[PDB]
Amino acid sequence: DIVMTQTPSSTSAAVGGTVTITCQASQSVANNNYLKWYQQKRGQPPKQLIYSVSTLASGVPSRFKGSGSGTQFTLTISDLEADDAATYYCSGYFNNNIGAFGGGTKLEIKRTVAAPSVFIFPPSDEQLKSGTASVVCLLNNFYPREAKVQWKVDNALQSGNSQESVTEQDSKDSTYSLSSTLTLSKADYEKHKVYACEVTHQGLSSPVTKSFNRGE
Amino acid sequence: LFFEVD
Amino acid sequence: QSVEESGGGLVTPGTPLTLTCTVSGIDLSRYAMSWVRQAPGKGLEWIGIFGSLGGIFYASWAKGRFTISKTSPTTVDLKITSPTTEDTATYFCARMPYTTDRDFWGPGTLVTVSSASTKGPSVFPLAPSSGTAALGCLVKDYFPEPVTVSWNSGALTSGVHTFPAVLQSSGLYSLSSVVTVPSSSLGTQTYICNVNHKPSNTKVDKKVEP
Repeated sequence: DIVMTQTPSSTSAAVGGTVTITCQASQSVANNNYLKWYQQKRGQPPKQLIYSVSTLASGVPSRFKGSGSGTQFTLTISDLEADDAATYYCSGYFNNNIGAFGGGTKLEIKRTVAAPSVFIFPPSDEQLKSGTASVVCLLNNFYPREAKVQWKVDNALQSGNSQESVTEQDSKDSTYSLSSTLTLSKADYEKHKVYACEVTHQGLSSPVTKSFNRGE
Repeated sequence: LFFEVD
Repeated sequence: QSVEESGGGLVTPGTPLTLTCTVSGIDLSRYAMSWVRQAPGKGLEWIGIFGSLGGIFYASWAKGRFTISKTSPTTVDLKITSPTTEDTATYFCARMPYTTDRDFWGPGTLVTVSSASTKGPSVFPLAPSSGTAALGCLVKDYFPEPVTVSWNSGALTSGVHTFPAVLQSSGLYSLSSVVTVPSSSLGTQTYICNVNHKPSNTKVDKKVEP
């Protein structure tokens, strides 16, 4: 069928830099100019950037530029800002009355290293009443995204009973946030005393530990 | 070429 | 100039499902409407379009699986004939011109195709214990997605981080929403998280306190 190959799948660049996204269609777009560039962020619909291959959409900064032939198209983003962290899509229409999208390109904005602020939350009494115990560890506003979060109960390394969830990259400070939840039953929870979340990150000289004693 | 899409 | 989808939610595999797209300030006698979808964490996918002159066009893979129609001068339908598991996705209705900037998308509606039953969440407080303090809300064991979480009925917005949901080994979803505030503010103001899970018609307001 009709294919739009968008490269790169993902890329990174610093504020003020430049990124170049390429879209390659298997055949020429309709009227040689049915081609639009979109920017999409988590939980939102896409927001237009370029139409007619090269025309700047109203209200879009001029640092977004579109170019191309009839089958290969280029989106160039200059003078990168924090707000540009998103996933970008090419959208095309074809003479057989068919629309298509490129696979998308995820752009991460680079910034200076930011160490996380760590918090530990013991389970609530309301949850313990229900027979389950979830211990939550919060890494707040850090960069880069890579982090090692390990659980230690009575100083025994846990494995396979925790789960991590990560935010999108923040559009203001280009940081990420992460939650690591240790999931136990109330029984297994009451088997132990010391609960510790250990965080290793490029921003920390040595691993930070946040802990509590059950029932203190 | 006319289309029902713009 | 706005667009809104409706009719999303949980549907059983094989049960027909019709979504409705309602526009306001958009002239459907002169402009076309498109149906797009996006599975969680994946790219946009073109489903079809109802054209300005009544032409109806579908992706090659979508013919038979979908029916697009205009039901009124301001509404366009997308009927999924026999939903399957792979049809789970956020569905967008969009005024998406390729050669103009009069581009308007609806917020999207999540369609989950599954035989499991809907379950409202349990909301538990992540309280701050002994400069900066953190608190939150554990939104545990619900199905299907999604839930919405606000803080102080929308008045609290700075430093809020609502993490994406994780599918549990039980087949239910769990999510957390946290916020950071100055430690001085803990005794001074109330902190309430407003969770809404529409598929189960659950609405919970939870006070989180030390």
